[PDB]
Amino acid sequence: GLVADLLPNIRVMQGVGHFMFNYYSEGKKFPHRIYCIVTLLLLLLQYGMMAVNLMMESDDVDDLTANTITMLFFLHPIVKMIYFPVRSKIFYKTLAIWNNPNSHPLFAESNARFHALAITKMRRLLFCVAGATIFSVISWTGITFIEDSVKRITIIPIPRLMIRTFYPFNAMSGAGHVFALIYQFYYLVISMAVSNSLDVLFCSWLLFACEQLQHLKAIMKPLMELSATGLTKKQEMLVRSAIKYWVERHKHVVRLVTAVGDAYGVALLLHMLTTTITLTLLAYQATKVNGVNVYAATVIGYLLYTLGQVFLFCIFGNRLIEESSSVMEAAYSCHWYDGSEEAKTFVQIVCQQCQKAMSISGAKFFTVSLDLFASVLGAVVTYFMVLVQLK
Amino acid sequence: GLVADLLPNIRVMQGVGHFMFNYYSEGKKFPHRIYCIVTLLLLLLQYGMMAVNLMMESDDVDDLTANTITMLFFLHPIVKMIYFPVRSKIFYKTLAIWNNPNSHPLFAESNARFHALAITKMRRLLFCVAGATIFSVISWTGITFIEDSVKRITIIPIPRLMIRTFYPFNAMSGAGHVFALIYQFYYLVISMAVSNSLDVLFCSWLLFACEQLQHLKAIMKPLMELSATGLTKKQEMLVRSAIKYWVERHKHVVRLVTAVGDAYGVALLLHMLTTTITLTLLAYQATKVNGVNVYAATVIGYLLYTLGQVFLFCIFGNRLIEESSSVMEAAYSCHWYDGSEEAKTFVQIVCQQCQKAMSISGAKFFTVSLDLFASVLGAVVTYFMVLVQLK
Amino acid sequence: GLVADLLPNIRVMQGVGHFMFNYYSEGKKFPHRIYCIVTLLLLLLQYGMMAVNLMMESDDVDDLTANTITMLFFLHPIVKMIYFPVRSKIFYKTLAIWNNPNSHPLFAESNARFHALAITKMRRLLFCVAGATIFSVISWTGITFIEDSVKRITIIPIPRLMIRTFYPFNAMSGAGHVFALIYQFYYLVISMAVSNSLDVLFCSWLLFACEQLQHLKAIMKPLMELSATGLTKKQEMLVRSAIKYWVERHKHVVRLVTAVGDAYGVALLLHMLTTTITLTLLAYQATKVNGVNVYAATVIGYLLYTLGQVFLFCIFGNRLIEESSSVMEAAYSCHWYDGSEEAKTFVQIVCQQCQKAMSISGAKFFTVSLDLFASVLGAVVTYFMVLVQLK
Amino acid sequence: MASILDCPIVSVNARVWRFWSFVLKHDAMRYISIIPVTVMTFFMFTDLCRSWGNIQELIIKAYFAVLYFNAVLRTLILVKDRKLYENFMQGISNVYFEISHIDDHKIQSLLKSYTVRARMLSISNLALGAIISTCFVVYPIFTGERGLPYGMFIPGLDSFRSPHYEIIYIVQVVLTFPGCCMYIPFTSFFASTTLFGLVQIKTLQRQLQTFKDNINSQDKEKVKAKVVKLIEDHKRIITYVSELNSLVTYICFVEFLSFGMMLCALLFLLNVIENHAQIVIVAAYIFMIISQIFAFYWHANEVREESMNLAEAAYSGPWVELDNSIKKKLLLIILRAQQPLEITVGNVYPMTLEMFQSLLNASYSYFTLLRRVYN
Ligand SMILES: Cc1ccccc1O
Repeated sequence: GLVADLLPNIRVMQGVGHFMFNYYSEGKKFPHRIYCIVTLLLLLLQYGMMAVNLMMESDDVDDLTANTITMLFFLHPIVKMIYFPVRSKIFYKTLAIWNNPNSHPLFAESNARFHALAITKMRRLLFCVAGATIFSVISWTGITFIEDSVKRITIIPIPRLMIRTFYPFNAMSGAGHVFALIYQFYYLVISMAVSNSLDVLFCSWLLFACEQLQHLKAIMKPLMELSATGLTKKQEMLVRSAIKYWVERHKHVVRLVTAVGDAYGVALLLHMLTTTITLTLLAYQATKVNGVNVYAATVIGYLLYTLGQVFLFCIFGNRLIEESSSVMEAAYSCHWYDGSEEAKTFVQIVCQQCQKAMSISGAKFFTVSLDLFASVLGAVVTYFMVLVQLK
Repeated sequence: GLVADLLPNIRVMQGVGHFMFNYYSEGKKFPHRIYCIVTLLLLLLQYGMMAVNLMMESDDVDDLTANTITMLFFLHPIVKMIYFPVRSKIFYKTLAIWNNPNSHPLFAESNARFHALAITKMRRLLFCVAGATIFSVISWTGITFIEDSVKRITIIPIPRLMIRTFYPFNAMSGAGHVFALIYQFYYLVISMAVSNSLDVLFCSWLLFACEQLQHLKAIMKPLMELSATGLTKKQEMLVRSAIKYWVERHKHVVRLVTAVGDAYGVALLLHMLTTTITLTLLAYQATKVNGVNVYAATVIGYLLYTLGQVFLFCIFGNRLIEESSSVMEAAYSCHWYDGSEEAKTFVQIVCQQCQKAMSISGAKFFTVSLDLFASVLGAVVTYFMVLVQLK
Repeated sequence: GLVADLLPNIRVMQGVGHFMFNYYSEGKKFPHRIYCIVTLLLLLLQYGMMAVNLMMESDDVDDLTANTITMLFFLHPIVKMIYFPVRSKIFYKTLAIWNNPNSHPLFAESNARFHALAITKMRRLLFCVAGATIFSVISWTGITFIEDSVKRITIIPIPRLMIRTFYPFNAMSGAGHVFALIYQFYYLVISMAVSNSLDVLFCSWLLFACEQLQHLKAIMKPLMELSATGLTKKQEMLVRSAIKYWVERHKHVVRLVTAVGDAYGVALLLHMLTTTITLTLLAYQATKVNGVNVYAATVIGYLLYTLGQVFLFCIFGNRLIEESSSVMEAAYSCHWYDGSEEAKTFVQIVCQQCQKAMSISGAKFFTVSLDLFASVLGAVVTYFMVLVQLK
Repeated sequence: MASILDCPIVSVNARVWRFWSFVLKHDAMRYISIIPVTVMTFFMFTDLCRSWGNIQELIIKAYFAVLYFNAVLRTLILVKDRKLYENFMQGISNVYFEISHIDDHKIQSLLKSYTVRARMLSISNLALGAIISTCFVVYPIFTGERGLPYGMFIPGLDSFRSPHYEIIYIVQVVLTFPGCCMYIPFTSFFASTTLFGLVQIKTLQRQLQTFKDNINSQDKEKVKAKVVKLIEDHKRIITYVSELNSLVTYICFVEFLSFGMMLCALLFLLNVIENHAQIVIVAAYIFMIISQIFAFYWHANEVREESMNLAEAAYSGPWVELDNSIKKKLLLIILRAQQPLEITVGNVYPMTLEMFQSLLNASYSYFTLLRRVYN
């Protein structure tokens, strides 16, 4: 079912160490556990070293703010990869939702067409997010290498590393520098991979829901045409079967949406809290930006990544909302007047249900939508404005 | 009726100093009333001392705002204990609303199951809030005893007491110290108990309403299934009776919600006014925090208690709202297409009515929901950020 | 169709600076193409000269802010003129939408009356906006001529030019001075023409939609009267055709609204972004105002122009929203109880459809309405408050 | 024939407006009340413009000038649109008589309760206006200096020298008597009108829940007629609310702006004065302002909530046993009723208590701005 469609996403998140010991033979079940534990340990060790570094650099506020922004950035994937294992039951329940779908002979072709379209859109989203993460890692490494690693207190050389960190080694000579560079590349890659892979899984769920809704409207039209004449008993049972198919598939979509909503609603609650703190610190940092030096590039990259994650969630939530509202519109937009009273009643009840659009909530404290992205962006820009005015 | 279910809460209120002279034998009606009076006196009496303290602490804004925060927190319970006697008639009207429920032979088992579930959840909530109150009292005692009693103007010793109040006695040597400690412990316990008990009664009303709504949906399913199995006279009468039961029970739930809304909406208006002022003062205090000293613990405890009350209220209001919306959704999710004109019309009217979600308002100035808690939290956070940056 | 009604606006766009190689003979395709290229080249040339002028005047903040405000205001038309050509297909699809409308032998008179009213209001709006732009350009020229071209650094004679610009010519003697004067007059005229012409095209689309909605209501009343008696088969066909006409025309209006939102949905986004920036800078400039004849006049004129553009968009968005709501209201407020069953179900479905008002959104980030204008005004006044307080 | 003066709800405002010949009669009193006060407000604004020097006089003037400008604006709208107000009040009287003729205990009790509430609100508003006008006149006495009840400057005219001062004072006093009047009743009228709205709304609710009482169930003709009547009453309520909405809508846009400025002014004034008892007078000013604001917004909000409760009461009826058609009609009634019968501010924003809180917050923000600049 839905496990097959999202198989590339499942496998990519499994390969980076995102647990999910559910979709392969028992043989691979054992080594994957050790792999995931090792990835967890490495990520946590690097984070702890970063925390030690923050504790050492608490004498000033600029370094403290930069460190705190880095820690929130690298807290996102830790929180995500600790959140999935505890809630793995809900995730597996969601992924197995569409194992047994609806079926009517007349509406099979549209079902297949929109299923294929959903699969293609999911693949496109996965590839785009993977490319974005790869670009982020490469840009981070490049900015690390062009930038002149040094500290101003007098000027003191600093080890040239992508993430400021405290290391028991020299971290500045050949062996230590090489090991630190490789380890930090691995860190960056795995952190971005885990976070963006879980996010893309959520967005792929939403994409499948939206495409199923589009199929529902596209068959809404010929269904109502089916009911039109008056009708012999056989055509009457045909209309009954078509209405049954439509209603059952709509309820299936609602079930999928509710499951996704609860699970990644808790997920987004945590995500957006962390994002709010990070964006406050980033507004303060941007207040310090002058010229087109490397500092500006780093600040702009941090802001771009944070707002990009928020925008991904918001755009797919908006897609779901607009798809439900358009289900209402397409329920109205057919030739019900020529139909029968049963079909007309079915149309009225569908419109009643579609009055309110499906949405995903962050633990009921908000709804993910381009309105939420607009609100966060407005808050960021306003806070930056008052910060510059104060300075 | 609903007084048997709410009996432990009523008994806690009666024994802790509320004017609930309705639900026992006429004998202890006499002493209890007298007892109640004394509690009031004592509360207000201690308040007197606190008040006069504020008068001489009006030298610097620091102790002035600390005293103001204490005064508002301890104003809460006095306002609630004086509010209940004034509005006792409506409270008793609400408590007696559910004395004569409807009944249908087929939906009796579900009614019993969901009534039991409601009672269990009410007891769970009561125990949780009692535990939270006891935890707060013991935390106050511990914070008082671990911290060092001293006032800086030069350092001058001050009596080691839970809260800064004026006592005509020495209040520093043994006898005055013990008397003051006992009085303060009694004051704390009684105030928190009365306030949280009234809040828990409100939330228990909301829980009962939500569970009745859940019962309504759970029977909405087999109701439509009954209608589907076109219909003979006996079947038509049975479907008519089932629809009657459903509609009458829904109207009963609406009645309960309206009564609760009136009473505790006036209550919530006053509550949120007080909490807004308290949160402003607490944000100002939080801007003064440095380190992880005891002062930070006191400020965090004040914030946690205030936001916990606001939360509890918003949690249960949002539960009611989402339960009504879910009543709409579950009205959609039955096999109405296979039903009858009467049952389909019943579903249509139920959905149209559920297009508006039951909610509790604070005297129409707002609606209690998780959105309200989010707004309060955001307001306090933004005010704190503005104050800290402006400094 | 809709092109015939809007021909004056289409020609105002076409002949001034606005491409649109679609609605004239092949002979004018090539000369008009070259003319558009020349207009774009001249506008971009003057824009670049303004930018380079801003570059040297970056030492101070007052001159930098004034230059930035001018740069953004003249950014608006450049964005508009390079935005229409890329989206030419969607704009041409918005037009030619009403080429084949519905028709009934009974509702033709109201259709003609409301079509005439829509055309009259379109011409009224076009003339009003043209007069506003002419007033703006003449006011600009007057204020430049009465203004003293003196720069304080020491007092230096600035060239008495209408828009600050760095010109390779002398720009002081007769030749360069007059060349620049006529060039800048042409720049202002063309920029305002292009911007306000596309804005008025959007508003004219909205006016057409609103007038069609009014026609739908005005025939909804006699439509229900027609349905009301018990109807012979011929009357059944007549009422069926009336329902079909009403539903088809409402769907056509919905199609027009969606097409207008698609064509002009992201021009609003860019316009509001550029506005926001301009309003911020103008709030600072007003904070610099001290009741001077020219400075205050210039700031007030800039604010008036920006708020007038936003106000026009919001006015017509609110018109569409209120028109849809009024569609629901006028669907209810008629004699739908005596109408046949089909007419009653038609009213039910129309009322369900009209629950939500048609709206135009800035790419789903916001909706153009008088609420948006109120929010913009509140934001600008609040930022002015902050600027004055933080002095 | 029901008359405007016959209906208790609108009797007080109708009498007050007819005394000045605003809405019921035309005579010299209309102009004698309008023109002198308009001239007073104009010279008040001129003095405000000329008083940029010191902030205290500026603020007190500005407050009085805005108050009197709003009063004159309300009066000009009232006289300009006298016919529509007369028609609205005549319809109110007719509907009041119709409702009073009903034979339902609860409907009659609701009628009397709301009628007494409206009358008490009107008389209380008039009394508060009288007292606050008295405070207006006595305000310049506590300061000690040769002040005026309201600032006013005539081009090249000395007001603090020669006996001329006194005359101004005296005439100003009489100018107060129309002023307060011209302001108060409309507010009350709005309240009163809105209250009747609620009455009407609530009446239908009862008739929605008891329409089947004493009506034979077997015959559908009478049930159909009764539901048709319920629909007609709902449409009548909608029309009433829409008309009141337009009138008070334009008035309330101007009122929102003026009230924001006035509350700012009063809050700033209360925090600067240092006289013995003038602070109590400023506090009375604030009480008056917020009382009017609360009356407006609270009554509009109740109109909305009672329309939604009209929807709810449409649901809670004897609709289970009715034929299919009547159930469809009640479904349509529930559909329409769920939209609040909003009374909008300038037709842009529905009038609710949310806008009341927003107005208070904006006034406090203006007050903080004035505090910062003045310091
Ligand atoms: C001008 C005025 C208005 C309202 C109340 C009293 C008063 O003197």
